[PDB]
Amino acid sequence: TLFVALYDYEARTEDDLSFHKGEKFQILNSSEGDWWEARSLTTGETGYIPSNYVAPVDSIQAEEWYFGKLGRKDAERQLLSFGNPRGTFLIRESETTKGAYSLSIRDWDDMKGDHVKHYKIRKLDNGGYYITTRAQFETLQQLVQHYSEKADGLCFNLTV
Ligand SMILES: [Cl-]
Ligand SMILES: [Cl-]
Ligand code: NA
Repeated sequence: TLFVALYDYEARTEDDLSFHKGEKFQILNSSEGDWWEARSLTTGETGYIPSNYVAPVDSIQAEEWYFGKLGRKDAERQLLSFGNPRGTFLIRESETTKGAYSLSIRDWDDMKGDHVKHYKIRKLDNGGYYITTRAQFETLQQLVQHYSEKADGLCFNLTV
Protein backbone atom coordinates (compact mmCIF):
# COMPACT_ATOMS: atom_id res chain seq x y z
CA THR A 1 0.00 0.00 0.00
CA LEU A 2 1.46 3.31 -1.19
CA PHE A 3 1.52 6.50 0.84
CA VAL A 4 0.96 10.00 -0.66
CA ALA A 5 2.45 13.33 0.51
CA LEU A 6 -0.27 15.65 1.90
CA TYR A 7 2.11 18.68 1.89
CA ASP A 8 5.45 19.87 0.58
CA TYR A 9 8.47 19.14 2.80
CA GLU A 10 12.09 20.29 2.69
CA ALA A 11 14.77 17.98 4.21
CA ARG A 12 16.00 19.17 7.68
CA THR A 13 18.77 16.57 8.05
CA GLU A 14 21.12 14.66 5.75
CA ASP A 15 18.96 11.46 6.08
CA ASP A 16 15.62 13.17 5.29
CA LEU A 17 13.83 13.20 1.95
CA SER A 18 12.46 16.37 0.33
CA PHE A 19 9.13 16.00 -1.46
CA HIS A 20 6.15 17.79 -3.03
CA LYS A 21 2.47 17.23 -2.27
CA GLY A 22 1.08 14.20 -4.15
CA GLU A 23 4.45 12.38 -4.36
CA LYS A 24 4.13 8.61 -3.73
CA PHE A 25 6.13 6.44 -1.32
CA GLN A 26 6.72 2.94 -0.14
CA ILE A 27 7.16 2.85 3.66
CA LEU A 28 10.22 0.75 4.74
CA ASN A 29 10.30 1.31 8.52
CA SER A 30 7.55 2.95 10.64
CA SER A 31 8.65 1.42 14.01
CA GLU A 32 11.27 3.97 15.23
CA GLY A 33 8.87 6.90 15.94
CA ASP A 34 7.17 9.89 14.15
CA TRP A 35 9.78 9.87 11.36
CA TRP A 36 9.43 6.93 8.98
CA GLU A 37 11.99 5.44 6.59
CA ALA A 38 10.52 5.54 3.07
CA ARG A 39 11.38 5.19 -0.62
CA SER A 40 10.27 7.95 -3.02
CA LEU A 41 8.53 6.52 -6.06
CA THR A 42 9.75 9.55 -8.20
CA THR A 43 13.48 9.54 -7.34
CA GLY A 44 14.03 5.97 -5.96
CA GLU A 45 15.84 7.57 -2.97
CA THR A 46 15.43 6.18 0.56
CA GLY A 47 15.27 8.41 3.62
CA TYR A 48 13.21 9.71 6.48
CA ILE A 49 9.91 11.56 6.17
CA PRO A 50 7.56 13.10 8.80
CA SER A 51 4.67 10.59 9.28
CA ASN A 52 2.03 13.37 9.71
CA TYR A 53 2.91 14.56 6.14
CA VAL A 54 1.72 11.31 4.47
CA ALA A 55 -1.41 9.12 4.36
CA PRO A 56 -2.34 5.85 2.61
CA VAL A 57 -3.16 6.53 -1.07
CA ASP A 58 -6.77 5.33 -0.88
CA SER A 59 -7.48 6.85 2.64
CA ILE A 60 -10.01 9.53 3.49
CA GLN A 61 -7.01 11.73 4.67
CA ALA A 62 -5.72 11.79 1.05
CA GLU A 63 -9.06 13.33 -0.28
CA GLU A 64 -8.65 17.02 -1.35
CA TRP A 65 -11.97 17.96 0.35
CA TYR A 66 -11.20 16.06 3.64
CA PHE A 67 -9.87 18.23 6.53
CA GLY A 68 -9.99 15.83 9.47
CA LYS A 69 -9.22 17.76 12.66
CA LEU A 70 -10.60 21.14 11.35
CA GLY A 71 -13.20 22.76 13.67
CA ARG A 72 -16.56 24.48 12.75
CA LYS A 73 -15.33 28.14 12.98
CA ASP A 74 -12.02 27.37 11.18
CA ALA A 75 -14.09 25.49 8.47
CA GLU A 76 -16.09 28.74 7.97
CA ARG A 77 -12.86 30.84 7.87
CA GLN A 78 -11.41 28.40 5.27
CA LEU A 79 -14.51 28.22 2.98
CA LEU A 80 -15.11 31.99 3.12
CA SER A 81 -11.61 32.56 1.57
CA PHE A 82 -11.39 34.60 -1.68
CA GLY A 83 -11.96 32.65 -4.91
CA ASN A 84 -14.09 29.79 -3.45
CA PRO A 85 -17.47 29.80 -5.33
CA ARG A 86 -20.92 28.88 -3.91
CA GLY A 87 -20.88 25.11 -3.36
CA THR A 88 -17.21 24.85 -2.26
CA PHE A 89 -17.21 22.30 0.55
CA LEU A 90 -15.18 20.21 2.97
CA ILE A 91 -15.72 17.19 5.16
CA ARG A 92 -14.32 17.32 8.70
CA GLU A 93 -14.73 15.23 11.88
CA SER A 94 -17.85 15.99 13.98
CA GLU A 95 -17.12 18.11 17.10
CA THR A 96 -20.23 16.60 18.86
CA THR A 97 -20.32 12.88 17.87
CA LYS A 98 -17.27 10.60 17.77
CA GLY A 99 -17.37 8.59 14.51
CA ALA A 100 -19.67 11.17 12.86
CA TYR A 101 -18.62 13.79 10.32
CA SER A 102 -19.70 17.23 9.20
CA LEU A 103 -20.21 18.54 5.65
CA SER A 104 -19.59 22.31 5.53
CA ILE A 105 -20.72 24.13 2.35
CA ARG A 106 -20.28 27.73 1.19
CA ASP A 107 -23.72 29.15 0.36
CA TRP A 108 -25.52 32.52 -0.15
CA ASP A 109 -29.01 33.85 0.72
CA ASP A 110 -31.03 37.16 1.19
CA MET A 111 -30.80 37.47 5.05
CA LYS A 112 -27.23 36.15 5.59
CA GLY A 113 -24.80 37.09 2.81
CA ASP A 114 -22.02 34.63 2.00
CA HIS A 115 -22.27 32.01 4.73
CA VAL A 116 -21.61 28.35 5.52
CA LYS A 117 -24.17 25.62 6.18
CA HIS A 118 -23.11 22.59 8.24
CA TYR A 119 -24.67 19.09 7.76
CA LYS A 120 -23.99 16.35 10.25
CA ILE A 121 -23.04 13.01 8.64
CA ARG A 122 -24.21 10.16 10.88
CA LYS A 123 -23.54 6.47 10.55
CA LEU A 124 -26.03 3.68 11.12
CA ASP A 125 -24.97 0.67 13.28
CA ASN A 126 -25.93 -1.96 10.64
CA GLY A 127 -25.53 0.61 7.80
CA GLY A 128 -23.50 3.36 6.17
CA TYR A 129 -23.13 7.15 6.28
CA TYR A 130 -26.10 9.47 5.68
CA ILE A 131 -27.38 13.08 5.91
CA THR A 132 -31.02 12.05 5.09
CA THR A 133 -33.04 8.81 5.35
CA ARG A 134 -33.18 8.97 1.47
CA ALA A 135 -29.69 7.47 0.90
CA GLN A 136 -26.88 5.83 2.85
CA PHE A 137 -23.28 5.21 1.66
CA GLU A 138 -20.61 2.64 2.61
CA THR A 139 -17.92 5.43 2.38
CA LEU A 140 -17.63 9.26 2.60
CA GLN A 141 -16.19 9.30 -1.01
CA GLN A 142 -19.47 7.76 -2.37
CA LEU A 143 -21.50 10.38 -0.40
CA VAL A 144 -19.50 13.27 -2.07
CA GLN A 145 -19.97 11.72 -5.56
CA HIS A 146 -23.76 11.36 -4.92
CA TYR A 147 -24.29 15.00 -3.78
CA SER A 148 -21.86 16.36 -6.53
CA GLU A 149 -24.52 15.71 -9.26
CA LYS A 150 -27.65 17.17 -7.51
CA ALA A 151 -28.24 18.87 -4.08
CA ASP A 152 -30.97 16.22 -3.15
CA GLY A 153 -32.19 18.14 -0.04
CA LEU A 154 -28.94 20.15 0.55
CA CYS A 155 -28.94 24.00 0.20
CA PHE A 156 -26.72 23.69 -2.93
CA ASN A 157 -24.91 21.24 -5.23
CA LEU A 158 -21.39 20.05 -4.14
CA THR A 159 -18.73 21.78 -6.33
CA VAL A 160 -15.93 19.11 -6.48
CL1 LIG B 1 1.79 22.12 0.67
CL1 LIG C 1 9.19 22.17 4.55
NA1 NA D 1 -7.06 15.81 2.53
